[PDB]
Amino acid sequence: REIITLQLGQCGNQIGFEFWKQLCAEHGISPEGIVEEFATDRKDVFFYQADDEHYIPRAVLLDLEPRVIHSILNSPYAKLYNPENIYLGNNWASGFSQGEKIHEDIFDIIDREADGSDSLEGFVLCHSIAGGTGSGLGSYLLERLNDRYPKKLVQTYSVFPNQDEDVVVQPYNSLLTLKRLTQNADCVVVLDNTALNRIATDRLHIQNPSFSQINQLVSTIMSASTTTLRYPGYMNNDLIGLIASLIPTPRLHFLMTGYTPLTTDKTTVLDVMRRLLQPKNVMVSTNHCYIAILNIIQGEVDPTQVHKSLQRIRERKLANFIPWGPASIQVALSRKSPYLPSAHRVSGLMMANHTSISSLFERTCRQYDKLRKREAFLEQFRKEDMFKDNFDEMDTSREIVQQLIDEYHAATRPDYISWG
Amino acid sequence: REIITLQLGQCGNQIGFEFWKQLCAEHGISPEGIVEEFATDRKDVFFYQADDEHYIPRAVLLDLEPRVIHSILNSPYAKLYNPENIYLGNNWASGFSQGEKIHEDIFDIIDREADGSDSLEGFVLCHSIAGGTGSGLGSYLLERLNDRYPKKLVQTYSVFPNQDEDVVVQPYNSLLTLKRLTQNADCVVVLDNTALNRIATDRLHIQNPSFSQINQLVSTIMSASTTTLRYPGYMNNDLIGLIASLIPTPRLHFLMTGYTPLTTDKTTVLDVMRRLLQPKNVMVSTNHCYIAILNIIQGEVDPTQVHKSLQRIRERKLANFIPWGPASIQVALSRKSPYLPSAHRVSGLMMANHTSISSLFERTCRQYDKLRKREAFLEQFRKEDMFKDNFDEMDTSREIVQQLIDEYHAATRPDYISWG
Amino acid sequence: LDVLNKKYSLLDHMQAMRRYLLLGQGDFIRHLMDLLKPELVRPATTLYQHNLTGILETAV
Repeated sequence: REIITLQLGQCGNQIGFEFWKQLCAEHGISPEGIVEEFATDRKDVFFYQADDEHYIPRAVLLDLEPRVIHSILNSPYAKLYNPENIYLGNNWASGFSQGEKIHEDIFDIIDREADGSDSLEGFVLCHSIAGGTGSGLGSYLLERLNDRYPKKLVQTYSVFPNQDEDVVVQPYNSLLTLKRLTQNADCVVVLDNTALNRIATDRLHIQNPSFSQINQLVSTIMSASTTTLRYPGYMNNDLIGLIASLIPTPRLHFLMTGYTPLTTDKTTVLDVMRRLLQPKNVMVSTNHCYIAILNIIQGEVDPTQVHKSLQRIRERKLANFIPWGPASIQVALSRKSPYLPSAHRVSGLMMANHTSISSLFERTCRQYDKLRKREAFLEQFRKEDMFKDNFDEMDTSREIVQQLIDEYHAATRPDYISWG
Repeated sequence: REIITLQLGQCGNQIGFEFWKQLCAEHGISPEGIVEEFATDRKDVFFYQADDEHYIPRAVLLDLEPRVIHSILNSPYAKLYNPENIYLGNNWASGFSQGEKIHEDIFDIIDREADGSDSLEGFVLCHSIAGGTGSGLGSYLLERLNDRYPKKLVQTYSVFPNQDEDVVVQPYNSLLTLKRLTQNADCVVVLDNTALNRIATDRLHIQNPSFSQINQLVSTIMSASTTTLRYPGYMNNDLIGLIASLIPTPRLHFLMTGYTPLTTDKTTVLDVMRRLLQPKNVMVSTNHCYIAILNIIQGEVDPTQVHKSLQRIRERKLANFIPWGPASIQVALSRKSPYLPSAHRVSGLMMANHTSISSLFERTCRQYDKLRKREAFLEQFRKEDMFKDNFDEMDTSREIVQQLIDEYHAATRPDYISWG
Repeated sequence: LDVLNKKYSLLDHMQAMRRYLLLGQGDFIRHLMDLLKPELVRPATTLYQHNLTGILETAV
């Protein structure tokens, strides 16, 4: 149904602005809010239908100590949204405490938007893990949202902070945030900073301006993830029906994404399926094995070729995953959007549950434990101090993420009747 | 049939002047009394048909110690009415006692006007609750009118004094007036000062000159309430047929009103029905539930769309009321008046019986009881003293309004077979 | 063939014969089944068509 977006963190507000700009360009919308002259397709999930058919984006921007919001302010696209949903230290506990005291008015804004919406389906989160101000306050808001609304869905888009080092206290912050994400979120879309950075340095020749490109990448991914809802077909035109297949168990809810063209500015679907199963098209980094794989195709498709392609790729066994049970690949189809020039119009997406990200989490589990053992890297922050004088919440999150890694490695085994 | 208007209180005489001016502008009437050059429609209820077709307003102005009546006197609209119907302390008991001694000649004026009218239907009252001089004398006249004419109708338009404070004795006065209004009136149209003040500060940017605007608001409401009589259709062209549906029981006779444009200087009826059910279009402030709802539409209406609109709004369940029985919404239609420029010609009104005003009454019941308990706020007024040396009439009105609130809360329950 | 497909629009009938009747659209159908959840889960001996048509109008 109707989904409200929340955006917080500097990179999160960047990709939210880019996402809304991308959808305004994608649909028949002017940057004033007015419907375009040449506008069939649904805008009834993320866009409020206002008085002059003004598709006002259903978005709530949360920030504290604004810097980039001023750059949002002086823009022609500052008249598309902001019906006054904008509300004005780099520690987790700092942002937690600051969000604690102003929980009421921002929750009042959320309830205001819930009253403004006729229906409700979910709150999708734009998040940056260990982004400083975004950390802690984002976990706090996630806990509040799970508390107040036990009937709605929570989706999280976030990047995982790895740049091969910087901040000595960020693994603690990301660990607490991951503990909150495991318990207080329903489904998590995971992203890696170094992986997207490497792809940006790969297909292009940039080294510094990675933000401006990665905004485009995440915007394309997120819009692709929502295209079958935005452009109505009839397979999984609800969020919940899509998410139900992707989550095999409530302990594994992290989703790996790709994108079939690394650059798209006339191959068949058979080729790009083979491309997508190659890991260079995969944008998120014993044997690691998928549990369940889904793919979504949008382009110029012949309907017989997808069947024979599934036959041939099935027989070729390019799906290097061994499950513990009956779970298999799932196909889906979406519409190519108008008004956008696309060479090689076939474009696909993948949503798969893969165990390999455990190793990435294990990297942080190694790092944090190392800095815990030497104990010269907690640095004695005061917000961390009165929030927890004994710092046993870090031990609690360490317990949870250990259980999580064990659940991962039990899922790697060909039986999940045994647990980890 | 033929209805005579009575106007008393400073704000009541203000809105009476504005109402008569509005109807003179609305109909083909010059401000001398002469029919306009371009004048089909009925003026045979509130306008006497005089010698040069002079539609002389059937109005009786009652005042004591005149101030604003002098401003009425020097006006071009002082020749429309006043065929000598004008007859020259802020306590309830003061105005009661003063009206007591001159009851005879004003009753003689009333009988004179009754003889002047061929038929009679009702006396509609312009009243200001706790307006000082209007209080007490208005209750006295209401009691006299109910006594002398047991065959006629009494309608009361009045505002309820709340400005969030001022006068420490006004809750006593309004309580006695409410006791009289409950027993000696047939149907009451209730208005709130702070609600209309808030709407005036909302749609405009005024803070002081609220009177001049609120006159327009009440005039528009009252004229809208009478339009189907003034502009003849054939549904409920009598007062009594209209009032019969609105009153579900003789204990609940207070009517909530709205107005669909907050400002009207081309939406369909479906939209403005949804607007009218939003409380921002409603001008009067467990679950509070309507008993019976009526609406009146005047504009450019397609007759099939009202049926399908009733279907869709019925299915959407935007009528957040739970009755105890079979009572439902009622639709009505009226004519858009000529000679008045109207953009977005569709305009509607609502008449609904809602329990929420009990809480407002309860606010006064709390306040008066508080000032009764401390007993430093009766102030020992002498008119109050010889009128009642023991002040048990205040206890009597407290008894009645307690019974009234209990009747309200028994009506809130899904059975009214039990009483309160 | 020319007069049949313009004066009576024969082809629009097929296009709406898949999308709706053969459940070819499903934005419509999921909301339709959503609104028809509490009514159709209740036993249909007391079901009469006038309750179906009015909620059908809102859904369409």
